[PDB]
Amino acid sequence: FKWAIELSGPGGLYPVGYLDKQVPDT
Amino acid sequence: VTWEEMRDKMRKWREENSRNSEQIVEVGEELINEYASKLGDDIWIIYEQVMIAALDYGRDDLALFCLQELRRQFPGSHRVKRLTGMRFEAMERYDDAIQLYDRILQEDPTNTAARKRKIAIRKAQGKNVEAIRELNEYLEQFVGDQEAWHELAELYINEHDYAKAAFCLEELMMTNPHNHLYCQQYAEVKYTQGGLENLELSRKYFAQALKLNNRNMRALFGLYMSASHIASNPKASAKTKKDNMKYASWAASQINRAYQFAGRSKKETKYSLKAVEDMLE
Amino acid sequence: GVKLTTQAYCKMVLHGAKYPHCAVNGLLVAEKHTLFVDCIPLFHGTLALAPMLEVALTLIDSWCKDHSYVIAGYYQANERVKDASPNQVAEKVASRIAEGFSDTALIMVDNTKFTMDCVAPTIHVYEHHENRWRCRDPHHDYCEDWPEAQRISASLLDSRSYETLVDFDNHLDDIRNDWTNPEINKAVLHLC
Repeated sequence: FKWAIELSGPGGLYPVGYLDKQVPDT
Repeated sequence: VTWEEMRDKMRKWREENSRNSEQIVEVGEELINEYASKLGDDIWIIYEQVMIAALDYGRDDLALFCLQELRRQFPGSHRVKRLTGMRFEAMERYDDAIQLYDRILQEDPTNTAARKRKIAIRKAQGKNVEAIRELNEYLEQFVGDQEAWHELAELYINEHDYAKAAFCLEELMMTNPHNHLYCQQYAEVKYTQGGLENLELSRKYFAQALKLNNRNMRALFGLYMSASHIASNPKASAKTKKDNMKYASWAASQINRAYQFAGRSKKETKYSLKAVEDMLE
Repeated sequence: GVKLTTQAYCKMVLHGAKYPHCAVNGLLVAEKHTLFVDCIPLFHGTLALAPMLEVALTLIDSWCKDHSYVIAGYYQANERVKDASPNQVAEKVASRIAEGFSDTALIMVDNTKFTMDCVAPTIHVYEHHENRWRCRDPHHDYCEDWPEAQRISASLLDSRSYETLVDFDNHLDDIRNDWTNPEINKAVLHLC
């Protein structure tokens, strides 16, 4: 792909409901 | 062309939040000048839009007229107070607007309009970080406001914290399962966020959006391109490779069909053929 | 050395007027001091999304190489009045398009100077040198015929042709809306 541009990168309280750690609780 | 027709057109243009300020301000001016007394209080909600359009249109001359009429009709009204706040913000008068919103909040704490207007002021001033923080704090008391939720997601997309934006779009879909626009936007955000571990989610949600609406051809070729990117990725397993190749072939067939329909609908040069010339590549 | 046609400037003003409240972007195509023969718009409002930009760029490349042009510039008009610096999206898109041809340079519509007649050149052209993007000389001449661009932009805006203008996003909404928008092209030809 000759136009596969990436727009991610820098990610900068935390928004309510957010939790960064990927927890395996099930 | 009767006043009922433009009244219904304005009602439709208000039910779905359009921003064609020129057209709506023209129709509203015609309604409030020619057929102002032809109908009752139903023009009063119009008197809201008409001024907002004015602030969007820049024609401030009738903004004062509408504001004065509303204030003389509705003294001490929180809605008219927010409307005055927008009038002040139209000329970047921010300190007085902030003071007015603080007065509204101290008069009524459960009001939600003042917080939204003050964070709009903050985001107009360019302080994106503090605007995001203010929205996060505001949601802590008003979890479930879909409009503020989508606005926070849009702000995060603009600032490029795609994880938080994806999370907000996920909870928005939690709120509204049946809106395909949210599914399409979340698929786009997830595709932009990362690689295969997110490309799978992006393609699944693109397929979900297609199922919820067959005409969202945007999401159609979004799914096509996501499948193509999954195919081109070396980390894709052989079974995943053939599965995404099948998905891409199906999507390409649907794209050729859609552009053939685009062809039979209009009558001009076959750019759609040129378009599928891209797909064959 | 960046040169764009007067129709490119009128398309700039047309797309800016079509969605005044939403930041817009798009590309400018030229044939192989480069002269940007034509332009094309794409999307508005949210601009940081990748998939639409990728599908767009692919379609631009296909359409241009089928008809001998090549994409050679990127334009983006921001939402804020007091904002005139490129964002991450504009910088990365300009870097990626410039990978093909080094003559490709970014342009941004400075909305602060956006007026009815466009008294001063709204576009600011940024070049990539020393791995950094920086603006050119503002005093330089940008359009090929400045009075012609002024008059055609004023006529098009006063004729309410901005509502009829169609960008790539409307094509995404419905293909029946022509994304090649030759209507503004014939209006430009008639005005000239």
